Amino acid sequence: IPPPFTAPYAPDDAEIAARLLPASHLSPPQEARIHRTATRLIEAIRKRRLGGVEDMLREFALSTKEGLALMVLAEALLRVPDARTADQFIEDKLGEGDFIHHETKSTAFLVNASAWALRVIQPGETPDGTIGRLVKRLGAPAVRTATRQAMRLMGNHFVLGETIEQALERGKPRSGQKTRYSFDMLGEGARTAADARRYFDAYASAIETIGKAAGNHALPDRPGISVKLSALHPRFEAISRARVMVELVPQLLDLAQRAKAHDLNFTVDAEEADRLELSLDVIAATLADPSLKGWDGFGLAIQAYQKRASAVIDYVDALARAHDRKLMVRLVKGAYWDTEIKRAQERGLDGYPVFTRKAMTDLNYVACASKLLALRPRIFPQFATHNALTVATVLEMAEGSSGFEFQRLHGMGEALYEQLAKDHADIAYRTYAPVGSHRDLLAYLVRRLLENGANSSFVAQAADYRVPVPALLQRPADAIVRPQAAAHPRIPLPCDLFAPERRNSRGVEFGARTALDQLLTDVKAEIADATPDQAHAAVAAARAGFAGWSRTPAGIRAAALEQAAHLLESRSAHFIALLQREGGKTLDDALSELREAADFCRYYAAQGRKLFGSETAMPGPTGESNALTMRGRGVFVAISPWNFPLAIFLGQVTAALMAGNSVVAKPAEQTPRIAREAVALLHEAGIPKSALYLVTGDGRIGAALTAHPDIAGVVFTGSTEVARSINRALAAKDGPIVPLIAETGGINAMIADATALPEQVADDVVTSAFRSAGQRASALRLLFVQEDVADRMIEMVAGAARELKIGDPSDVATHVGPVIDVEAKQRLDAHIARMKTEARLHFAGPAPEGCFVAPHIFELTEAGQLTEEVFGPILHVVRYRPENLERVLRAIERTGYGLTLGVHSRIDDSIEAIIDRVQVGNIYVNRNMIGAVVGVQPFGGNGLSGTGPKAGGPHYLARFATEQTVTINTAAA
Amino acid sequence: IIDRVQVGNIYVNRNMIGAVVGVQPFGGNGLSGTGPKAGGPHYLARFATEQTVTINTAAA
Ligand SMILES: Cc1cc2c(cc1C)N(C[C@H](O)[C@H](O)[C@H](O)COP(=O)(O)OP(=O)(O)OC[C@H]1O[C@@H](n3cnc4c(N)ncnc43)[C@H](O)[C@@H]1O)c1[nH]c(=O)[nH]c(=O)c1N2
Ligand code: PRO
Ligand code: PRO
Ligand code: PRO
Ligand code: PRO
Ligand code: PRO
Ligand code: PRO
Repeated sequence: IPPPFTAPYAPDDAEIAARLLPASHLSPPQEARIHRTATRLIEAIRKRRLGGVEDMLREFALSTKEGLALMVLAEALLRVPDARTADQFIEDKLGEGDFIHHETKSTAFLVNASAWALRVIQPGETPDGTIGRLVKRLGAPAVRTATRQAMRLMGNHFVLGETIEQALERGKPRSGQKTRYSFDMLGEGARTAADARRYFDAYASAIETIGKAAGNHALPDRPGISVKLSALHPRFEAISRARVMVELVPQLLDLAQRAKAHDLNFTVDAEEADRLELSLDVIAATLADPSLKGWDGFGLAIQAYQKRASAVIDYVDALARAHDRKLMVRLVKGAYWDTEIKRAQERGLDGYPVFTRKAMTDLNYVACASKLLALRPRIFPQFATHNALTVATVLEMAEGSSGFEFQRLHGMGEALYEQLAKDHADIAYRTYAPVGSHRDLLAYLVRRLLENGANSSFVAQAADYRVPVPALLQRPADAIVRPQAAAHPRIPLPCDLFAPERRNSRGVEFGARTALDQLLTDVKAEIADATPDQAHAAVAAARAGFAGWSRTPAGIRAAALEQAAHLLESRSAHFIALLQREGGKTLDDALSELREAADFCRYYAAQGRKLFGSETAMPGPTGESNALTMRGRGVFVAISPWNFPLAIFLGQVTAALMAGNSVVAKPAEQTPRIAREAVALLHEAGIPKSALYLVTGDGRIGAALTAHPDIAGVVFTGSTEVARSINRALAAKDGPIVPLIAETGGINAMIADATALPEQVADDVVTSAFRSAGQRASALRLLFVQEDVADRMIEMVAGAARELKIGDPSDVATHVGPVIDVEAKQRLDAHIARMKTEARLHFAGPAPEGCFVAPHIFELTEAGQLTEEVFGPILHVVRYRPENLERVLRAIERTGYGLTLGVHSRIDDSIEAIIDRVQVGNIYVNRNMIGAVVGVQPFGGNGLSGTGPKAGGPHYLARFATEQTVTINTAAA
Repeated sequence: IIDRVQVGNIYVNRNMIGAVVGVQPFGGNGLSGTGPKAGGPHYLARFATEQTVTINTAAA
């Protein structure tokens, strides 16, 4: 038995290309046969009458969003009982008006079949929505034609139903016949326990349907089924490995046994790169069961676009050797390329787990295919591709043998593989059809549309007559030529995302067991109050250090911040441990705050050089110079919260310091130890002792600091009430009117309409409301959801919220740590008890013994029932009618807050109408509302949410400074 | 003198009056006021509030 798979996550592309490039060399007569095969295949592709997705996209010059909208509308129209009824609709209503209504209803239909029944259309309606913009661009008649073509595609290439039973009934062959295709089951990412059971039953149900229609031939000439591990477990993630191995393995085994009893091909699909190791763990434990001996149909997909692909092949082979099994192994290039790039950047990884040049994937795919062909007969390879060149090359390397197959998706590669079958009679290819229910269509269509709409896609190019046939025949090695060119030149490494402005902080990929274990190990390996006199002395000492710090050159202040960033990341294990023990933060939140703290230092340093590093020359008359500068104001008092006790503490403090002010810093009572370490670190990084003082204690000590007549400003993050009293104590003084910078939370809403993917809304609602136990100023408090999808969305949020593990934040599996202290928990439980008597309850999770509040979900009759920011894991939901979006926006305006706002919608015109109407500081569209990144999402809002300027943005530092104009009459010279 | 004082408008070897818009941004600190300087590049922003719009474009 091989040890648990653990290859390097993102090794260097050049070293890989240095081996693959010389080894790709094929002999001249080999390459000529490849050229001819692929030419004949492409000529058949260009024969041209069954259309495809890519054909529809190209014909009407549709974006992927527009393709999606029409295919969803098409699916809804196909399920209207009377075809003549759908035709009347297409002619008389579609494109005439009600554009957003048609897009909303047809999408709601996928989760709520009763949502749509076929109002009346007034003429002259402004064409908005995805459909309306399509009508303005192409004209209503072309939209009707494109919709009719989408209906043919949806009916011919998908096997769908309102439930899996209906899909399987529709995809059933005539009694006594074998199915002419294998089942690529729709379904991914269970969000709820019921989801995981439902997909399990769909798979078991599908295995019986194809089992009964399987023929009398032996493998490989029998139908197959494809399943996703993420569909079978609601927290399929590396940090939940322990429950995954206990719960998922028996499930996958049960389905594998049912597959074996019909002698089927049973294939585990390959998903995102951070699930690779977990999937192999689950697959290894499942294959190990002796009940699966004597059956040759078990297998998995392997993604060639991963640098680890070749090692996965070795691992799978040693598995088959160790258990004396035969496996069927599918080689694909990979369906998640864009996701892997984005994820690596967001996560600050030291590289990409995938190649970044298409030819490198194509090169690695052929190398992996050659490796798999040599592992026959123990490995039966399945080459799933619609690339005529890839097919031609793989066929040549097999040298005319058997013991393998090609694979395609229904609606793609048909002309390719028919021609291959004509020219080489012994070639087998497996055709999969997508099979599933409407509630799984949207998520699937999104991914399918990305590959078909891609410019680099082979099937898209081989069908565009503008692309000459010889262009599609360039061999991958000839496009790369040299190893140093393996990486794509226009995609920086995550560490270079902000170059040359500044460096980026490093993150950790939790789906790489070596990385997660090293971090867990490092972290495991790791104050009297101030009298009013000592706080008074602190101001006086900061006041005395101001002059020298103010006149220290900006580049030296900036160097100190950059060295502070260096020390934070070098000592990340220490601060993470402090964030877990003192802050109560889970490991993902602690790492993220540590990164944010370093990001604040480097960002304010770079801004600091631009702003205070040199003077701005003003135009003016000759004989006279005019120069504008900015300089420190004096002593800033910085008051910081307990919920970001390191990053907001350091953002506020280093901003004031960078602008040339000395600082007296008063941390939250609950988290002084992290603040002491941070202050000590800034001193060590070069902040003079006289420029920065820490004063710990109560709100009376915070009041004494902000009431002190010698301070030049206050930077404060906390509650509205305390900011007002600070503001009043400042206004009460007879001295100068000094700046107050305040961020004071929000009652943050999210608006989700029926065009949004309900499983993405659910993910983002669960994250935004319950991550960090809701102890974030940015957290989602109030979800507005359109009534046609409200039931499904609320139930999915509740089921997902139920799978959150609440407990000790040091345990790797914890999703929800404790709230900060007993007093906070008491405030939250009081609001929970009040909401139970006042509003509908949807979920009240079980809290472990101790200082914990569990996720809660309440539904309100009106938004007005929620009158306070409640700083915990407590979501409130209002369902609304689409014609009442104005009442939603008025409710959001009525709270007086304006920090974050989430918008989930496919419809650009709706998104824009919301953005135009609200004043909220941070609007997040089709993603969660939390974790603003320094210099990426400048963070902060208005109204009762605070004053600005936004932290982590280009207007922040100036507010800590005052301007100076120097005008010199130079005429004497 | 310039290094020592915090005064908003320093006029060297000329009179101290008649600031020109966009040439001598006018305004100071302490009991002379809050800023930002009138007729300079930091004035208009203070009358405004910032907005960040973050769109997950990956669906496209
Ligand atoms: C029967 C069957 C079953 C499956 C799959 C396909 C089929 C036919 N796939 C999908 C597969 O991985 C792939 O996305 C499509 O088949 C298209 O790839 P081709 O070889 O057809 O075409 P094509 O040759 O046009 O290749 C496209 C691929 O190149 C890669 N690519 C594009 N740009 C790149 C760049 N700049 N740098 C590096 N690489 C780049 C991407 O992987 C992209 O998908 C899959 N996928 C998966 O991840 N898990 C799975 O289990 C399956 N299962
Ligand atoms: O996609 C993932 O890996 C995690 C698992 C549950 C939610 N997101
Ligand atoms: O905004 C804050 O940081 C505190 C925490 C609970 C209430 N206000
Ligand atoms: O964006 C977030 O979630 C936190 C809250 C204050 C700023 N950063
Ligand atoms: O406090 C402010 O807003 C001014 C504007 C420019 C410099 N500081
Ligand atoms: O510069 C001056 O003389 C006047 C005083 C206020 C602004 N303009
Ligand atoms: O009051 C201020 O200074 C903020 C900063 C940019 C817009 N207004």
